[PDB]
Amino acid sequence: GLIKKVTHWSYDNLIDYLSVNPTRDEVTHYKVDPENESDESIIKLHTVKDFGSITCLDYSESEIGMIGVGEKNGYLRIFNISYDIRVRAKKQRCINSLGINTNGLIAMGLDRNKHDSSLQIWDMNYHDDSHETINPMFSYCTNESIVSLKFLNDTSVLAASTKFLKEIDVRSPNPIYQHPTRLTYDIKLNPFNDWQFSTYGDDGTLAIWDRRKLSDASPLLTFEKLVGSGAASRKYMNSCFRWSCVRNNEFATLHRGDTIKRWRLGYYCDSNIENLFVSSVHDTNTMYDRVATFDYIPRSNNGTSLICMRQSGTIYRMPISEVCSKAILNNRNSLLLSNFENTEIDEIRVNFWKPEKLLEKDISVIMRTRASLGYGLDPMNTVEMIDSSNAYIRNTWRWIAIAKASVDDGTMVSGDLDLGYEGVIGIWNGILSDKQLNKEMEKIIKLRAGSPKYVQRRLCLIISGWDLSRSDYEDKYNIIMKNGHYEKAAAWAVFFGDIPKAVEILGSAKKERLRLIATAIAGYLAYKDLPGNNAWRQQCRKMSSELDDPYLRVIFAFIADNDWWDILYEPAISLRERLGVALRFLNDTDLTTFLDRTSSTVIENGELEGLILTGITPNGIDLLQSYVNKTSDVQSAALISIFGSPRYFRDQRVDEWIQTYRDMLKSWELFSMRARFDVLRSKLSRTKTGVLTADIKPRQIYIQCQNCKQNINTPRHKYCCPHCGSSFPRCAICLMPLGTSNLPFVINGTNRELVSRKLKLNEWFSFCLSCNHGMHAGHAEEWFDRHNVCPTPGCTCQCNK
Amino acid sequence: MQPFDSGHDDLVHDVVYDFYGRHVATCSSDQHIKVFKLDKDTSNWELSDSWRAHDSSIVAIDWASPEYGRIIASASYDKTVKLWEEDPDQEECSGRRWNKLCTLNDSKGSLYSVKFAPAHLGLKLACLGNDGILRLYDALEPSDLRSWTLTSEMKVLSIPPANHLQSDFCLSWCPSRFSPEKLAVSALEQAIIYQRGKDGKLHVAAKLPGHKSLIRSISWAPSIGRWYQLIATGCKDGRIRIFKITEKAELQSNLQVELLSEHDDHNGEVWSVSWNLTGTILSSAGDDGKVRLWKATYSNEFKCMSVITA
Ligand SMILES: [Zn+2]
Ligand SMILES: [Zn+2]
Ligand SMILES: [Zn+2]
Ligand SMILES: [Zn+2]
Repeated sequence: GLIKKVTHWSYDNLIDYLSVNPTRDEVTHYKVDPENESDESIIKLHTVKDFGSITCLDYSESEIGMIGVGEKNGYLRIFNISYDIRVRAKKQRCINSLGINTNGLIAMGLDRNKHDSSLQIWDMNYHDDSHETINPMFSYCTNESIVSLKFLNDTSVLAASTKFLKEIDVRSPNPIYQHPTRLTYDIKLNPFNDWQFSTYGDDGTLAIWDRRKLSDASPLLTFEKLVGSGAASRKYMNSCFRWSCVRNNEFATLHRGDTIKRWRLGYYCDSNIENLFVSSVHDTNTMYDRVATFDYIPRSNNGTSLICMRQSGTIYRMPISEVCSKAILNNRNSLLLSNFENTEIDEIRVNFWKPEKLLEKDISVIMRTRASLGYGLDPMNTVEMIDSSNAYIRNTWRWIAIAKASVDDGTMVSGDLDLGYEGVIGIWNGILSDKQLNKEMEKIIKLRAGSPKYVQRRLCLIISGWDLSRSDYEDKYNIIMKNGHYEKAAAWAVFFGDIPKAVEILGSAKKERLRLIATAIAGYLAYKDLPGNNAWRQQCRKMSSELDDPYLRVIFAFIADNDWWDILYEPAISLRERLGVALRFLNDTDLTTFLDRTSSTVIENGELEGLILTGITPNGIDLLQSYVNKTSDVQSAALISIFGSPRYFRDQRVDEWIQTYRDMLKSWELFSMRARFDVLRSKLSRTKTGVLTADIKPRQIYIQCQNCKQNINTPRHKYCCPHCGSSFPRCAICLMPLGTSNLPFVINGTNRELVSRKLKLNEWFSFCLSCNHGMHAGHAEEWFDRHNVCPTPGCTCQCNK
Repeated sequence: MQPFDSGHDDLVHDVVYDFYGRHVATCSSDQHIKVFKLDKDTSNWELSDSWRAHDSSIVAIDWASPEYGRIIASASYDKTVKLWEEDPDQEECSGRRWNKLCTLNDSKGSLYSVKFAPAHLGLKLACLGNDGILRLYDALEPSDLRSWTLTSEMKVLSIPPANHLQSDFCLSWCPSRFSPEKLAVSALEQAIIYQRGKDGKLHVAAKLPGHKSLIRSISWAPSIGRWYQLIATGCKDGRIRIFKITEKAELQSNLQVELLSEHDDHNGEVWSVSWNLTGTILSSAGDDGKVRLWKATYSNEFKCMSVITA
């Protein structure tokens, strides 16, 4: 089976193809449309039968239809598809190879005969039609067996014998070179570079050559046992190797009739001859097995399809899939896809899951949107952001707002005690003396019993934000009702024990379902004296089991079988509201057990609502580390940590989180938010004494004084040298000493508040780092709007750009 | 999946983002580097500059850290690494927007991967070609960025690979400034984690096992603050191996390697693997024409997600 791609025959987009059946009997002329992948695109045009056994085939590029077909019996038949003449040599022998040139010149490769040439080149225009034997213009290679030949140009032919590899020019009676090699079968010129050709041998060793290396001699590449064997023994061999006509430095090979390996080559010039090496091999499984030969179909946009002929002679068309070579992500969750075939690059922006929705729901874009909206700079602003647009984040930022208000108002600052951002667990579990800790806890309550540990309960109520009065309870009810959350107000009323107040609140609501729930809750007040076990209690238990709203589930589960342990163990409600009833309506014998179980749950689970219990202690840092391990939310971890991590202790994990969040803010080009984060870190590192503990950015200006040649940094309106008192170096424009505000003039350099800020910003200290010449900011802006050189005499430095 | 045509006349080999994600640089076998920018108004990828760089196919380019300027390195098959600095006082789409800085001619082999070091280690660089030699170049002179001095020169492979056998080399730095200097180096079928010892020389620190065939891509997951380092690996097999690295003679700290997961979903060769900014999404491309995204749900084990066909 032979498939031979034909160019320069069709004026349309179609590509002509020539085929030979595996029994070597007929020549079929095809026409494959490149843009249609169906099997019907292979159009059969004509079939020329009555051939004995075809050993070689060639076509003429200049004249459409002219096809030369050689045979093993010795007869070359030149005919047309789109006359018919049989020609032969003087001595009849097998035609191994055949080549028809563009200028009508026809060559012939024959077997070994001692009295005749095996490379007979002649023109058909000077052939006598009365004789079968040819009269060759040029004869070469006597007593040899030319097994492959190819026409490089209009004059030279690259012929291959059984022991040599020749290049013969018809204008000279001597071959140009004769390189001895055993890989001399099926010469294939590279369509993108005529200097590179490619033969193989009897053992299957393919070799890509260079003609300049042989002319001057090693092969440029060699592949041991890559193609089929039996080149010398068998005359009817399927070409299982094709050069790429879609792009340079590529070839395809056929292996076992199942896979096609597209070997992509790389080149380097040791400095015109390029030394080749194999860069990548791409394997494509065939659509059908038992493929003997194949050929390329070029498509648009550098596409590739392979017309394949099976062992049974069936011809089918198979596409080459677009394999992605690189899928790089982004800091904006943007995916960029590069193919191995064409040039264009695919992009999946952010604007089995969908790709866009999966990239939109990742935390790398959630953190970016939150940082754009100003997340963490003020906890009340975070709560208002979340409430206007993942409910544990709102709860932990509400607690952080409460604790920051307690610290900022001096409720925990006063005394010989820190107690700053300390959780419920640390207060309840104790830890210089027991009486000393008791009296410093007492002085906090003596600033704004019935239990063995009563002051600890008061401090835990202060930390958790659950020390509101009855009037404050009614105010909180009104505030919660004002947002439309009637269920939350009813839950808050039940939490404080005011069940009739919950009945009143859920009464006169805006929903019929809420009114039915209010009637159900109202069916308890006369029922509290009953022992129970009613069908109504079973109805309430089933309703609490089936309801989706967690607050109404709390109410219906608490009303039937009125114990507090059925409310303060679920994770549906907030831990702050759970501690609002655990510290208020429960006794100290089981409170320590509840606090221990909840702390042990939230430390290893990594819930942000555990900061009620642990605070911003090192155990809180462990909780945040588990949260980072579970969610990769380093933004919330950093903004939580900076409240107390450098101020009260020091650990490396918080430094890692701060550096990572700052690098991510730099990568999103949110430099203003990074600076706000830095000033928030510096503001929150103030201790009770007042010493900063933050690792602030170090000084970058160390001005040398001109009068004393010493450092000025070893005056809110005028800066001078501390050693001698001399002023700063003068401005280059107005010759006034720099570093002084309130100049006698107005620097009007190149909404009244912004204008005044610009005017008072124009008189600053600006200088070039290449020529070290100082200016006012407004003076430098006004000077470089008209000029491009430094204003000092004798300096040539374009400080603008 | 909106496509934009980059304009190369041949196969686009390496596409890399910058730090800010608004610039992409594409290198190809037409010996050209094209830098594209994303306008905030048009919201489309427009070409900034295209210029001829090497005498062979450019196969690896990388951006430097933005605190050192605008530097693009470029590795090609002509055994050279060229450094490209951008002068903003030149016209776009002119070929003179990016000025050449240096040529690193020390490589006796066609280079495959170049990755810049993280910014806390300096203006370093890494090289890996078909000679088995890992080369590190530092810009120790602050006045001019044209004198890049070779500092480290290891030998990943004993002998260079043969002319006719395919080979692949990939590099990956550790982007953590709270850990010693590491470099994930992939040989043909060997993956090595290096460390900078107390003597100032690179030492073999750990070896990622498995890897029955060629390694196409190595990607270190970004250090978000977690206590374990993650390395993703795409092989010539269908395997996407994710290694969990935990860190605790002449090395600062020893480190252990645990194969977290191994997935055979591609049924081909995993050509590239890449991470997100936070290391939560793993993008892998294979010979099935599919790009698969991977995430860790309910545990540390990575599970598949959206599959994008092309
Ligand atoms: Zn002085
Ligand atoms: Zn001035
Ligand atoms: Zn100057
Ligand atoms: Zn200057």
